Amino acid sequence: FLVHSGNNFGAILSSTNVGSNTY
Amino acid sequence: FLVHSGNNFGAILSSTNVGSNTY
Amino acid sequence: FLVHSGNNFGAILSSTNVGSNTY
Amino acid sequence: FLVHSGNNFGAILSSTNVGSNTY
Amino acid sequence: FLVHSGNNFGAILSSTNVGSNTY
Amino acid sequence: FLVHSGNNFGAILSSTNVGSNTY
Amino acid sequence: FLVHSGNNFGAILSSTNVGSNTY
Amino acid sequence: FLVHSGNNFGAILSSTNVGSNTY
Amino acid sequence: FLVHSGNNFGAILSSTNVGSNTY
Amino acid sequence: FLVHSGNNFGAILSSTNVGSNTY
Amino acid sequence: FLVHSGNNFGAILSSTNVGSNTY
Amino acid sequence: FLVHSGNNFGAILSSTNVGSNTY
Amino acid sequence: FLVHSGNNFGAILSSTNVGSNTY
Amino acid sequence: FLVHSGNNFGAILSSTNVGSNTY
Amino acid sequence: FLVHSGNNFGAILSSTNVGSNTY
Amino acid sequence: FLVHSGNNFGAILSSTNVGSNTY
Amino acid sequence: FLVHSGNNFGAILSSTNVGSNTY
Amino acid sequence: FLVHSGNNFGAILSSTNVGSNTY
Repeated sequence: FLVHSGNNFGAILSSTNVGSNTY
Repeated sequence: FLVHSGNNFGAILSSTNVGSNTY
Repeated sequence: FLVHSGNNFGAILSSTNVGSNTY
Repeated sequence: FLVHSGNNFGAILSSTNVGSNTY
Repeated sequence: FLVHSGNNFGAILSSTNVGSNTY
Repeated sequence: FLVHSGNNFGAILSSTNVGSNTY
Repeated sequence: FLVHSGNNFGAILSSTNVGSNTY
Repeated sequence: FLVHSGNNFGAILSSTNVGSNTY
Repeated sequence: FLVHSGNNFGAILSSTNVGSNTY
Repeated sequence: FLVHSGNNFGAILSSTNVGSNTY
Repeated sequence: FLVHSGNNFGAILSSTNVGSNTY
Repeated sequence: FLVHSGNNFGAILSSTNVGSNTY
Repeated sequence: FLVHSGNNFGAILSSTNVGSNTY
Repeated sequence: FLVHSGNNFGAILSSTNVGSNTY
Repeated sequence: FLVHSGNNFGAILSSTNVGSNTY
Repeated sequence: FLVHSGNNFGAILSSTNVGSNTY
Repeated sequence: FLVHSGNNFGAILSSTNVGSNTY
Repeated sequence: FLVHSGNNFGAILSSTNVGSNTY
């Protein structure tokens, strides 16, 4: 698994998920 | 598992999760 | 498991979790 | 398990958790 | 288990936990 | 278990815990 | 400006205003 | 500016205003 | 500016204003 | 500026204002 | 500036103002 | 500036102002 | 002999065996 | 012989065996 | 012989055996 | 012989055996 | 013979055997 | 013979056997 984020100026986000029964 | 974040100026976040029965 | 965060200027965060029955 | 945080200027945090029955 | 934090200027924190029945 | 903190200038903290029945 | 990201709402009943509102 | 990230609300009943509001 | 990150609210009843509010 | 990070609220009843408020 | 990090509130009833407030 | 870190409040009833307040 | 009379079940999720069983 | 009369169950989650059982 | 009369159960989570059982 | 009459259970979590049991 | 009449249980967590039991 | 009448239990946590038991 990998996530990464280069230089920005403003709002950013990552709600990435995995798995079952998240409900 | 890996996460990482380069230079920024402003709001950023990562709610990445994994696993079951999160409900 | 790994997390890491390079130079920034402002708000950042990581609510990354794993496991079951989080409810 | 590992966590780490390079030079910053401002607010940062990590609420990373693992385990079950967090409720 | 490991945690670590390099030079900063301002607010930082780590509420990382593990274990069950946290309630 | 390990925790550690390099040179800083300002507020930092670690509420890292482990174990059950924390309630 | 606002964000409403990443929510998981497992169950809701008889409720008002559970989401991002402004102005 | 605000964020509403990462919430898990397992159950809610008979409630008002459970999310990000402004101005 | 504010953040509402990482919350887990297991159960809530008959309540007002459980989330990030401003101005 | 404020943060509301990492909370776990297991159960709440008949309550007002359980989250980050400002101005 | 303030932080509201890491709280675990197991149970709450009939209460006011349990979280980070300012100005 | 203030912090509200690491609290565990097992049970609370009929209460006011249990968290970080300022100005 | 048994009876299962008069029930009102407002909401149910992810459940087993909510009704009259025997032998 | 048994009875299961008059119940009102407002909300239920992730549960086993909420009703009249015998032998 | 038993009775299970008149119950009001406002909310229930993650529970076993909340009702009339015998033999 | 037993009775389970008149109960009001406002909220319950993570519990076993909250009702009338016999033999 | 027994009775379980008139109870009001406002909140309960993580509990066993809160009701009328026999033989 | 026994009675369990009139109880008001405002809050209970992590408990065993709070009600009328016999034989």
